Amino acid sequence: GKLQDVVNQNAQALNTLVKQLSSNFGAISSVLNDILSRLDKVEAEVQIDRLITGRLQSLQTYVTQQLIRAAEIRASANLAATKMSECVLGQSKRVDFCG
Amino acid sequence: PTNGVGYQPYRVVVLSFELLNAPATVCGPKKSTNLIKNKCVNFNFNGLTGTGVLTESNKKFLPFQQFGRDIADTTDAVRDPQTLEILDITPCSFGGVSVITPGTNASNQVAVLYQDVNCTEVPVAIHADQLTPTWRVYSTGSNVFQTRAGCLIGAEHVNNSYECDIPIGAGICASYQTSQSIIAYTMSL
Amino acid sequence: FVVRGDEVRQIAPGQTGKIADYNYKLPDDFTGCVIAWNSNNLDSKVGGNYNYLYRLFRKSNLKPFERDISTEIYQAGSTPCNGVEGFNCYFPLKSYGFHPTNGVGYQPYRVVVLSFELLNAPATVCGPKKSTNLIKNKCVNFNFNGLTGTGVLTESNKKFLPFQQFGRDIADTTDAVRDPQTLEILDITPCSFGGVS
Amino acid sequence: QCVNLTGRATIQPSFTNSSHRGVYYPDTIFRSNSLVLSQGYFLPFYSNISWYYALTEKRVDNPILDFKDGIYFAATEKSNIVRGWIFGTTLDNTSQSLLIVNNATNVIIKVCNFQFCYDPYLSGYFFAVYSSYANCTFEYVSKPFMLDISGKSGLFDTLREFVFRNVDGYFKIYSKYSPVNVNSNLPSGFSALEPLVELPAGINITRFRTLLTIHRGDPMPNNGWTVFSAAYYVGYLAPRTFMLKYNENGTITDAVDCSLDPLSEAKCTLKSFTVEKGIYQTSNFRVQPTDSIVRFPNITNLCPFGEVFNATTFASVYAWNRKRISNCVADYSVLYNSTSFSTFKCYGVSPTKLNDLCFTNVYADS
Ligand SMILES: *[C@@H]1O[C@H](CO)[C@@H](O[C@@H]2O[C@H](CO)[C@@H](O)[C@H](O)[C@H]2NC(C)=O)[C@H](O)[C@H]1NC(C)=O
Ligand SMILES: *[C@@H]1O[C@H](CO)[C@@H](O)[C@H](O)[C@H]1NC(C)=O
Ligand SMILES: *[C@@H]1O[C@H](CO)[C@@H](O)[C@H](O)[C@H]1NC(C)=O
Ligand SMILES: *[C@@H]1O[C@H](CO)[C@@H](O)[C@H](O)[C@H]1NC(C)=O
Ligand SMILES: *[C@@H]1O[C@H](CO)[C@@H](O)[C@H](O)[C@H]1NC(C)=O
Ligand SMILES: *[C@@H]1O[C@H](CO)[C@@H](O)[C@H](O)[C@H]1NC(C)=O
Ligand SMILES: *[C@@H]1O[C@H](CO)[C@@H](O)[C@H](O)[C@H]1NC(C)=O
Ligand SMILES: *[C@@H]1O[C@H](CO)[C@@H](O)[C@H](O)[C@H]1NC(C)=O
Ligand SMILES: *[C@@H]1O[C@H](CO)[C@@H](O)[C@H](O)[C@H]1NC(C)=O
Ligand SMILES: *[C@@H]1O[C@H](CO)[C@@H](O)[C@H](O)[C@H]1NC(C)=O
Ligand SMILES: *[C@@H]1O[C@H](CO)[C@@H](O)[C@H](O)[C@H]1NC(C)=O
Ligand SMILES: *[C@@H]1O[C@H](CO)[C@@H](O)[C@H](O)[C@H]1NC(C)=O
Ligand SMILES: *[C@@H]1O[C@H](CO)[C@@H](O)[C@H](O)[C@H]1NC(C)=O
Repeated sequence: GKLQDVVNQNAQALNTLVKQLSSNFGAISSVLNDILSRLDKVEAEVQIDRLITGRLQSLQTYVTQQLIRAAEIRASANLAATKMSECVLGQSKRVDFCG
Repeated sequence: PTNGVGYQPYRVVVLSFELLNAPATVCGPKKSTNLIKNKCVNFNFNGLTGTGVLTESNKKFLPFQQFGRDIADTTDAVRDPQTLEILDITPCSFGGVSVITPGTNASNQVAVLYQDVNCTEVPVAIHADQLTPTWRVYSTGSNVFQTRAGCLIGAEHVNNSYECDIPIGAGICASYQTSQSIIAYTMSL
Repeated sequence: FVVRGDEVRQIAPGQTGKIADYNYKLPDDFTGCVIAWNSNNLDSKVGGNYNYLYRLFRKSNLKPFERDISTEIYQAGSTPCNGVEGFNCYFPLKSYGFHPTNGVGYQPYRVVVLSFELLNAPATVCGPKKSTNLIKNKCVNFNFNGLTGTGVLTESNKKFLPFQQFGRDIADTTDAVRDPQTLEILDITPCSFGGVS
Repeated sequence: QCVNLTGRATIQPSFTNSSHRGVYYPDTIFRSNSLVLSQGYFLPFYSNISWYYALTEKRVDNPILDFKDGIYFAATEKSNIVRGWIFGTTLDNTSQSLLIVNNATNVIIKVCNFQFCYDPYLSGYFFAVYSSYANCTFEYVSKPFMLDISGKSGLFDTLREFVFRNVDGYFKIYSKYSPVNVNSNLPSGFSALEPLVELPAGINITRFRTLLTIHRGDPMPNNGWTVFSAAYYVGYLAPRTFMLKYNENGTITDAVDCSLDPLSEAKCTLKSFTVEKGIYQTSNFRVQPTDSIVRFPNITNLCPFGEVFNATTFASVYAWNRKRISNCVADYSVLYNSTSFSTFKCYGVSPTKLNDLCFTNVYADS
């Protein structure tokens, strides 16, 4: 599970990023085609701006969470490299470091 | 008949539309055209304008249905209002293309990695018929090398193994060697 | 131009109708002003002022700011009818029926549409504001050719092009301006000095 | 008067490419020292230019060509043979056209109703392009150009590049001049066409024709159609996304097509002209739609607007009528003949987008 949820933390983020495409964000609809087929240029712009702002905020949120998780994974990988160097490649006198 | 315009009679007609997922009952005066498939076009079915490529498929729509969505609330498929045929909409763009290059002041030569594709169906995944010929030389050729990360066109594959400069993925790397050309190889551990 | 009253609301971007489809269409990104006033007892006389024409039929919608002065016979049926009037093919232009006793919806109106540009070009038309005296090295609100900004003005030399009024920077702020009266290239520096502790 | 020329060799257009030429200014913003991604109708790099020339053999090239979304017209010559342009949609007295013709000192620009004769040509001495102009508004004369029929020998020395566009009722002309020495071929390199003039022609332009001069002269009693070494190049603008570099003077020093090769499109997403060694993911720029498909249900019944509107009596407002409108076609153009609408407001849809929509359950209160 200590590995598995990591995968379950990465597939769930992309799925939520896809499912956030079906959001109005205050616009009339969540579909660019509906807005561009029902409204003219001057009046669909205020709806497309809402959709663009919402989806850009969604992408920024996803990237921020990915950066947080990448920092945590990098800390774990640094620990794993230290374990490999100090216990596989040698013998460690540190208590409870390796077993 | 001699009263002021503020008290003259007026006739008001108020029209109400619904625009549902139902067969179209009233339409605009815009006349139809001839359907073309497997080509990046702007379509307009029942007053639903979109952009993409159209393929014949069978998604088994309900009889009182016109379009089918997906989990991203995009038009996954539409029904032809004249031939009663269930078409299929695929996005024109192919995000998932990588350009592998040396420095700009080294060569104007690039290799193109197409991700998770099988190299025979590259021209129908890129739509190479609608591209400029400078793209169409990069879709097919004799430099096609199939990797586990899609496949790579524009870099010859050698059986030797070196330490690698440009990592491509799935163990495949690329470099700019010797006239001068881009080579791809399995990375040497 | 001259339209009837009921079509005065059609002079607007995004509108549709008879004037906005066959006669005069405003672009969707219009930057201007539309003025219209009642012109009865000036554009209409007794017995009918049949001098103003409007296009009733056209083969296609008009693109913005496009004039269709042609007068070819419009075909509305099946036969080409060899370019004469009669059945299923009509004259495209029709005369207005302005009368002094007509209703307000049928009274003649006069419409003037002004189009503005506001470019980085020398100013051609100005407002009625009176100019003031330029002061330098002091935090002021400045209005150069309609550029209402705030800052300090310093004499400099950035060598503007002859057909230039202001020069930007990488942050799209007004880095420098040309004086409209002395043709002297000033320099705007922000009034505040964030960077103090 | 107009004389239809005989003996002329058939119009055989050769072909060449637009190697990095035709870059113009898409808008008047005056940006300086900036890389800008701009979508607009641009001439693609290495595009298929069709090429015509005047060589006396004994052929002049004044054909009639399609004006689609603006054109790029590059002319190379010795003695200023290209001396005008015809624009319009029918090129007759039934429609309004545009003439740009320059004699020895200045230009003449007239948006009028010329009855252009078949095979028009300019008569050069030491004219016969139209027959009558009437019922027109615009007239422009104030623009200089160099014209002299002299020194008719040697390899070409002048290259004049033009970009013609007709948007928002404005005819935009962009121009550039460059001295080159070539052998009957377009020189390669970069071209930045500065904005020249902006006509309020406000006319429908779909099909154009160039103008060449003729030298009948005195020393040819046989009506000698001796023309001189000149060659022009036409390319068609397409909706692309260029990357433009503006220097301190506001001039486009360099541009990137972004739809040409993978190097340009990977050069277009990284927002730099020099990419470094590595592998880059790339946004989409390569493929653009060309055709438009409209498909509506096969119903042809005109909608009863003669009963919903123009009835003998309507219902009173306290007992307002309800009528279901069904199996119609919704064109409001049939009501322009008789009724002028005082108010026409629409909520949820736009009035100009009604003709491209299909509804399901239209109801009509009255
Ligand atoms: C402008 O001129 C053209 C000349 O061809 C007019 O005719 C249409 O041109 C388009 C060009 O693609 C054709 O597809 C149509 O079939 C033509 N005929 C029509 C619409 O009846 C065109 O109508 C003129 N006006 C505009 C606004 O384009
Ligand atoms: C409508 O027209 C198409 C072709 O234009 C034809 O195939 C079809 O049978 C017609 N009738 C319908 C869809 O009811
Ligand atoms: C796809 O690639 C596989 C190789 O793993 C190959 O066997 C197969 O024939 C390809 N599919 C085609 C060519 O349709
Ligand atoms: C490289 O290896 C492949 C693997 O079978 C082989 O078919 C090919 O002939 C080799 N090329 C050489 C040795 O040049
Ligand atoms: C306008 O007035 C200013 C002073 O008020 C004067 O210096 C200038 O010469 C005048 N003319 C122009 C063209 O600026
Ligand atoms: C060329 O002009 C002459 C003028 O007399 C005319 O008779 C002839 O019909 C014209 N050519 C064509 C193809 O119309
Ligand atoms: C473009 O034209 C030049 C000369 O006109 C030619 O050498 C070249 O092969 C052409 N094609 C390209 C650059 O694809
Ligand atoms: C340009 O178009 C002509 C039209 O027939 C064609 O023959 C020619 O091959 C085209 N040029 C290129 C480089 O594709
Ligand atoms: C020739 O140029 C003069 C100005 O030099 C101009 O007034 C005249 O209209 C032009 N005539 C023609 C036929 O172009
Ligand atoms: C052109 O203007 C004259 C001037 O009176 C007018 O009589 C005529 O109807 C107009 N139209 C045409 C097509 O001649
Ligand atoms: C800008 O233009 C001026 C005058 O046209 C010229 O002297 C200067 O060299 C130009 N700047 C650059 C960088 O070319
Ligand atoms: C309304 O319809 C009648 C016929 O029912 C027709 O005579 C009349 O011209 C129409 N238009 C009106 C009253 O504006
Ligand atoms: C347009 O309205 C006039 C009004 O009298 C009428 O005579 C004419 O027949 C109408 N044209 C149509 C309905 O096409």
